[PDB]
Amino acid sequence: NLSLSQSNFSADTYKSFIKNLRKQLTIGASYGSAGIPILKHSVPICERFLLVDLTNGDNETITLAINVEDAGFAAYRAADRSYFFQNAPPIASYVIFTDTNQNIMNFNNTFESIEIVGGTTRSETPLGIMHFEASIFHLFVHDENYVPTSFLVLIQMVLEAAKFKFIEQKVIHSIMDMEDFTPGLAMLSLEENWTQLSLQLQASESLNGVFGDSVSLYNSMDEPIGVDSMYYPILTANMAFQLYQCP
Amino acid sequence: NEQCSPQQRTTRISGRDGLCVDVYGALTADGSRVILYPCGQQQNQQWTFYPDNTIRSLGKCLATSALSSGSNVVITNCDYLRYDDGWMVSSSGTMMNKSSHLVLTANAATSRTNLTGENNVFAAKQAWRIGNYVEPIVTTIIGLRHMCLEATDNDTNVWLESCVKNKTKQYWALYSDDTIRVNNNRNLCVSSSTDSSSKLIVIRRCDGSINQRWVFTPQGTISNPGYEAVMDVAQNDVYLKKIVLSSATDKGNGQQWTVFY
Ligand SMILES: *[C@@H]1O[C@H](CO)[C@@H](O[C@@H]2O[C@H](CO)[C@@H](O)[C@H](O)[C@H]2NC(C)=O)[C@H](O)[C@H]1NC(C)=O
Ligand SMILES: OC[C@H]1O[C@@H](O[C@H]2[C@H](O)[C@@H](O)[C@H](O)O[C@@H]2CO)[C@H](O)[C@@H](O)[C@H]1O
Ligand SMILES: *[C@@H]1O[C@H](CO)[C@@H](O)[C@H](O)[C@H]1NC(C)=O
Repeated sequence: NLSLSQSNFSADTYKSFIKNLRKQLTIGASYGSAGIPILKHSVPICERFLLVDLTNGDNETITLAINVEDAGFAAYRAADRSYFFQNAPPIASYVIFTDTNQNIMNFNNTFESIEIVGGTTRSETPLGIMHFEASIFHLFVHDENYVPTSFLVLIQMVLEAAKFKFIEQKVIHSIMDMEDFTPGLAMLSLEENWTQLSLQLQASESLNGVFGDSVSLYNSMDEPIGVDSMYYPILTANMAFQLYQCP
Repeated sequence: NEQCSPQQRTTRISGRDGLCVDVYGALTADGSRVILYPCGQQQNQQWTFYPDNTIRSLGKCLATSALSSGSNVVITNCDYLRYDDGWMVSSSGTMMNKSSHLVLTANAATSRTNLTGENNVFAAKQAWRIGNYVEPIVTTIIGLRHMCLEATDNDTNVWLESCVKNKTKQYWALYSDDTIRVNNNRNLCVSSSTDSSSKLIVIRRCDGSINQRWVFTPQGTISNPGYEAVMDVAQNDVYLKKIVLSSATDKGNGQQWTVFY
């Protein structure tokens, strides 16, 4: 399984992990005019998950199950206990972490369900190596006080970074600066719109690369930028892969 | 689902020096020419795109006026394109007549400049951003060894330095004509070599040329489509202080680049 130990967590290593994660998610990906891979769809439940291993400062590891169809966590294993989201595919139970004591968490893998249950937003949740490591611990022992916050951190640093080079580069800056950051509007707007941008960018085939509706992607100065076409470098040299939407 | 097949969309078109595609004085009549003009909210800079492969302002379709190079691009009756295949727009923003292969070109950079159908040489003056946001995108450009590009030697040269947040000369303004310009002095552009003996990439006054057109590709490269080559770090060594134009190769990571805005 693809791994990222905090004991070996440089800018170079992080980038290599994220790069490989993209590669594995984009196996059998379809391609449009934009040249940005589209994730697989109608994948049989037996082949639908990609396993990823995250190790903390104690050499203790969690194995996360990433749905290849949408690059979200369906579940994770820790020693011999596994934990599933409610909205995880119903038959996932019978396919992954089969030889463990399975639990169902009382919420969905969406940021909205996590922020509701956790009682805190992404805007007030710092990110960084120190927090990356802390989240693996808290998921390994499964202290339910911290479980929601730990997913905010890890979804953003692994999956949303895989989705967006901007987010990948936010984490890289943090690694080399040795300094934490809370996500800004730029980051959050990319997380918010990944689903919508996937639709508009695939519908854009119809109108020579022009969107059906504009998408506001904020910059680092908190100025919105309307993206209503495939001809924006902040979309094209940023979004690594996209959700299947249109045939 | 009928959200995958959107029936139309109205938006602006920006290009050379960030000026917009504009029908001269909002004139209705067939053959009324189209020009560069400073961008605004007026009805004659609004371009509505359709599955008909048409691009419409003032209820009338954008079109080339001749099979030869050098003639104006105009607006005319959409009934006259009854069995025409219309416009095609490449990934890089080259707007092309499907039949003649002529491409939307701005032979100068000033206001009221006539736009014409010319042969595609992949120049900066033949590159266009379809979209309402016409502004330059101010950004840093990160490359090999997590370093930022920086304008150096009085905005004449360019190479990699370590990313300092405040630093002025590490910021680049990305224009609608595919040009990468110095943020503090937007008359200047990132340019490939004018000298045949060098492959060195340098900073020069903008001139609508092939040397200054740059595409940020989804596969992570910075491409110059005219010269069929990409930005590369010299010998994959950032301390040589030389960025060069090279054929695309996965040998090394000097041809991999990120936009951070
Ligand atoms: C693209 O250009 C082609 C040729 O330049 C155009 O097709 C011709 O249109 C003229 C009117 O100017 C007709 O009388 C000719 O019969 C057509 N000739 C050919 C070669 O088909 C077409 O109008 C242009 N289309 C657009 C949308 O620009
Ligand atoms: O000069 C190009 C500019 O024209 C404006 O329209 C003017 C036009 O120039 C003038 O001849 C007419 O008498 O009055 C019009 C309205 O002010 C357009 O507003 C502009 O978009 C350009 O096309
Ligand atoms: C979880 O997802 C389901 C649909 O899969 C939805 O009906 C439900 O409202 C979501 N949230 C919670 C807290 O169950």
